[PDB]
Amino acid sequence: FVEQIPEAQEEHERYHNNWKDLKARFKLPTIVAKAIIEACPKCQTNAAVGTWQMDCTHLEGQVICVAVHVASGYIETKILPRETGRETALFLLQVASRWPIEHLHTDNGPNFVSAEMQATAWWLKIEHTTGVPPQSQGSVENKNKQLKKTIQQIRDEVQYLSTAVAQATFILNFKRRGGLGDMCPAEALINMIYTELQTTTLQNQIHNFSDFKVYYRKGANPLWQGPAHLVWKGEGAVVLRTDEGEVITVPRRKAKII
Amino acid sequence: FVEQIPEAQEEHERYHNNWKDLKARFKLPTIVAKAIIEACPKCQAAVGTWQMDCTHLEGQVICVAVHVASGYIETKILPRETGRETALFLLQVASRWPIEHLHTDNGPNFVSAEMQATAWWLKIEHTTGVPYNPQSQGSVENKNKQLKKTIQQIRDEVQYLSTAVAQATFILNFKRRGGLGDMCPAEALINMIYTELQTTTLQNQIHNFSDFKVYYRKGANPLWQGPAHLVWKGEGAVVLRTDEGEVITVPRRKAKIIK
Amino acid sequence: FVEQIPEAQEEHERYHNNWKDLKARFKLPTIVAKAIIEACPKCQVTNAAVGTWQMDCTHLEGQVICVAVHVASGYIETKILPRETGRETALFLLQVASRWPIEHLHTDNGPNFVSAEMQATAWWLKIEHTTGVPYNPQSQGSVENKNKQLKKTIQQIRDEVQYLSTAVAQATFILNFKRRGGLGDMCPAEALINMIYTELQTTTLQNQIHNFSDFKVYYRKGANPLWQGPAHLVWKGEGAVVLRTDEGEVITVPRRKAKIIKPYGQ
Amino acid sequence: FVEQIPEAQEEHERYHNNWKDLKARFKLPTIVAKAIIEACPKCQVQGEPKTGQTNAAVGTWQMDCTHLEGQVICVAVHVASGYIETKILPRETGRETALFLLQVASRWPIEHLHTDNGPNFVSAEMQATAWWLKIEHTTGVQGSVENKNKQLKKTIQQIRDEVQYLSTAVAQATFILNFKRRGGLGDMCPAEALINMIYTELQTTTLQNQIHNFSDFKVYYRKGANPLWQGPAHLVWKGEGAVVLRTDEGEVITVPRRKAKIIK
Amino acid sequence: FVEQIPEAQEEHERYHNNWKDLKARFKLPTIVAKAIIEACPKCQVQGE
Amino acid sequence: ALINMIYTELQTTTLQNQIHNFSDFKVYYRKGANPLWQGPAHLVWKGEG
RNA sequence: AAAAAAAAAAAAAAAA
RNA sequence: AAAAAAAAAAAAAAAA
RNA sequence: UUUUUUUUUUUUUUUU
RNA sequence: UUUUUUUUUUUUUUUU
Ligand SMILES: [Zn+2]
Ligand SMILES: [Zn+2]
Ligand SMILES: [Zn+2]
Ligand SMILES: [Zn+2]
Ligand SMILES: [Zn+2]
Repeated sequence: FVEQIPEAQEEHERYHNNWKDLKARFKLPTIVAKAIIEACPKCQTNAAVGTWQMDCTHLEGQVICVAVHVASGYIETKILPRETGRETALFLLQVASRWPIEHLHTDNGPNFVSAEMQATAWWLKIEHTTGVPPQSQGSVENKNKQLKKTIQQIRDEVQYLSTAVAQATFILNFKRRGGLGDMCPAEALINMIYTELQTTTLQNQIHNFSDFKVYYRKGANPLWQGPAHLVWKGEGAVVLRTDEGEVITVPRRKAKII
Repeated sequence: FVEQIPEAQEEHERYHNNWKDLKARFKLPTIVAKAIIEACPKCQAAVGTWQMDCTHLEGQVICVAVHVASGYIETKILPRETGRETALFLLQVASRWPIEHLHTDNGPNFVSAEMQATAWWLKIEHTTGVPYNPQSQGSVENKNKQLKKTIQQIRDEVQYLSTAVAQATFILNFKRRGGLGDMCPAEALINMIYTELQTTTLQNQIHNFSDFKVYYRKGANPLWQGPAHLVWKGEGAVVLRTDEGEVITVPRRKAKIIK
Repeated sequence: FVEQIPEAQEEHERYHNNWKDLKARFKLPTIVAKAIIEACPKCQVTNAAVGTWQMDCTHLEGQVICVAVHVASGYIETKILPRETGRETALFLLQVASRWPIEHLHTDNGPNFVSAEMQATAWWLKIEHTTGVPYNPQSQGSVENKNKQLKKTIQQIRDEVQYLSTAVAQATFILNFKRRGGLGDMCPAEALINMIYTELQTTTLQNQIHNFSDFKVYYRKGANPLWQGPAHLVWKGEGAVVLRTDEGEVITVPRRKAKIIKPYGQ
Repeated sequence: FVEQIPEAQEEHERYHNNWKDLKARFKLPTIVAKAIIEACPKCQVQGEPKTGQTNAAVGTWQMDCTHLEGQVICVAVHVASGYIETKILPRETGRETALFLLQVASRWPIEHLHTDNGPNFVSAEMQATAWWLKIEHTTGVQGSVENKNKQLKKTIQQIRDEVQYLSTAVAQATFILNFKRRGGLGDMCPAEALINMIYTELQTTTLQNQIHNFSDFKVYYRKGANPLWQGPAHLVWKGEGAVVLRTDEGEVITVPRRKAKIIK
Repeated sequence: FVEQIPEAQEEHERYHNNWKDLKARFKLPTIVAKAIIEACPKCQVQGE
Repeated sequence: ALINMIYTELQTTTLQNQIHNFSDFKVYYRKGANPLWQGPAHLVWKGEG
């Protein structure tokens, strides 16, 4: 793939592809594709993976707290013995310990603005905002209505309400598909989390070790060329960008790093 | 699928799946899935689902139709936001790819008589308002945002807006790869269409089973049992449903059909 | 099959199909299908590459109709050009290339097919624009037949449709989806989809191989509790996995003794 | 990295992090991170993990019930990665265990279980829940769940002073163990490891299902002692010592080179 | 002869007729007349 | 005829191997889709499959 | 000896 | 290259 | 006894 | 982890 790099660069300069297509059309590895993408002046946390909305509902005289991911359709439900701030804080702590979370959108209820919730948010380093935000609220209410309908559908076949709530949550999470790629809500969340983690790791790796200066020998030319910014340093080869924007790969034996 | 009919039914007893999910997982015909869901007292992403919406840019109206299950998009610059133009765009889209379901918001142009006439002519199940499917509620908005983002990268080296729109659509459809399979939208759409074509060719449809009565011999009981509705007539065996709500596949030698 | 006789007739009221399509859809015999076709007053009775397309222009009722025809299958696309100019033809070519893979365009030597706009558009998509008499007369004959059939269908449909564009779109829909073709008894759209899917088999295999070259697997061999690896993954099964170690050995490991990880690094 | 030392110290003082986590988070060298963790009254630098037991599957979980401060704590541990799910049961009864299993199975894919012969693990509620979720249940004769319980107890003791109630302490300990504690086999926390395993399983299944009816270089093979040739079958891998084949029926078979013929 | 199919069916359900007679009267082809007699619960295709 | 019958019986008995000694061992079985244990029922034949 | 096309014979499944 | 004998490795089923 | 789907055989013609 | 039945591989020896 040594000679494929100029072709990939010209292809991106023409069509503006993404790295997952460059790494599959020219068979070049992942980090080389990321470096090619990030060398483009136009292409170069999304705050959409860790946004959750919490609400409380009444059913049969009991209180059910539902936390819904804004993206996809993942939900988590718990029957609260008492509508108090301590139980809400405990449920938020459990949700945070189960899945990553960064933001939280709750209403102006007395329990959501209590001191315990603020203490939990401060301990967990969570930005919590209460009030009127957009159109995702409609989807949240739609999810709540769907949960209520599923609860009513199979209520008669069980004795306790907690078992019915758990069954409804399982049905809504793992047994209902639809959307892009035909993925249930329990797989879309995992897909977004994995893609975000991969992007963050690659960006950190590329942009951390970037202040180095590497002199390289290209081809049979014995003269030392450069200086060029170090992109990726490996066991056998290193990829770097020259001041002209060209990204190339040079073996360690032909590269000197300062 | 003799051994698949009972087990699939068991699924509907526990999680209460849908008939589409039954076809997707158990590769069963639509008629038997409909019989299964109908038999349950509680109960009373496809290859042909599209979502159409409009947007404004530089004083020009752009209409975008998006396939929810793959991400394929099609764009057209409408001279005016009228019912006739949108109906013509829908007719043009339906003449290239198979359309069996169209969903759109409650805008005035989507409610006009021209759209209804076109949908009736093309035999399309057109719905408006809140999407019945829980998911796919924001795919079109994300696609519109992506198109608006990519059009700016190309607008600089382009004279006319229509050329920029066409280039952006080409780039989005062919030059970008998705996740969980690593397929661009066009390849995924073509694969889904091919699979559906093979399945429908195998099915051959044309059932017209009506309300033919069936008498069946179950187990070792010699006496006739029933009468029961007819669900599927096959050369090797026949699938039937009883008035109680049980779906049973029996060999032809122990089935008598009365019209 | 008499019960299908009425309904099929109703279909011929809307879409003017041929006897082949009715026979293939409603399972009617050939003679009765031909009789149904004849009963309508307004009715009578190549091996190119996958990415081969042709373009043509026609004049009808003071309007310019641009037709792009697939050569191998017969799938067609039509547009109403406002004014016959190189810019409009280039825009139509760009629009067609944004839906289907185009690799070779055959046109005539007209004035609007040689303008700088057409050359720029063909260079942007990296396609070979050939102008002149086609090498195979069969392709030209098929294109002319497609144009004549489009004109006939437009004439048949125009009586029930007010505007010209709607009639052209309906004729295109009928030609692409309703009337069947020759070998295989498939519609032009179905044949095009099948050909494109068949052509796209090697690329998916190469992509799968390249992606599988990324996963790592840690395996346990024998009764030794210490884990081993990392090794390249060859195949993953429901019961056991097949791996290729760095030394070249091929090892089958039960599923309970194998753990597959795709690292975030590299 | 002089400016990162106070931030790392504050973060460790809030939740006690592993030395590997501090090394891989603030990019500090090993020596300074080890000095930071070592200079803590209730922290050690042991860093001696053990093997991943013997049954390591994606859909295999475990269960246990421990007693602490006169309360019953139910713990479920993912064997392959090390994920921990904890709950406080009002009573050590079968119904509570069934409810907890139903709650756990509603979040992550479960296809197996490994419990002991306790009275609550053989109740009719357990059988009904297992039948409803299509979960295979085994009982009888481990080390992983005991180690996780010991670590959870140690973390609870570490964080018990600050909090007032016990449920909050258990939740905080679970949060610390799941996320803010780096581990081996790729240097990732258990939650990230579990997500990675699930995603790679899904991707492998999808990619394998993408190609099922076409390949290159169909080959003929001889199976067992039967000298009759068989095939043709799709070629998956061609090697110097042996070849890996996939037949039309979906079976994968390894065949020595002397028993395979390649055609083009 | 498509318009004569309902009349032939009505005549057949009034009194049952042989397929040869139906073919001779309404000038239907053999296959369609055989189909008409075919769709009768109390008729056969012996023709002996 | 006697030799043929003896040979067939010898093959059948070699396949059987006898030596059952099943005694009154009790069995709990899961029949159909019912998850609850049913029985108890006497053991008749213990086979690998 | 292998491939393709046309005609003829028999058998199995299905409707009458 | 085929048959026979001895030793070694892995997997499936069964009892603990 | 008639008609559709599948399978197994015979004859003729065109190439290798 | 130990023991029986079956299957798949490696090494050595004796013949063809
Ligand atoms: Zn770019
Ligand atoms: Zn139901
Ligand atoms: Zn007609
Ligand atoms: Zn500490
Ligand atoms: Zn009659």
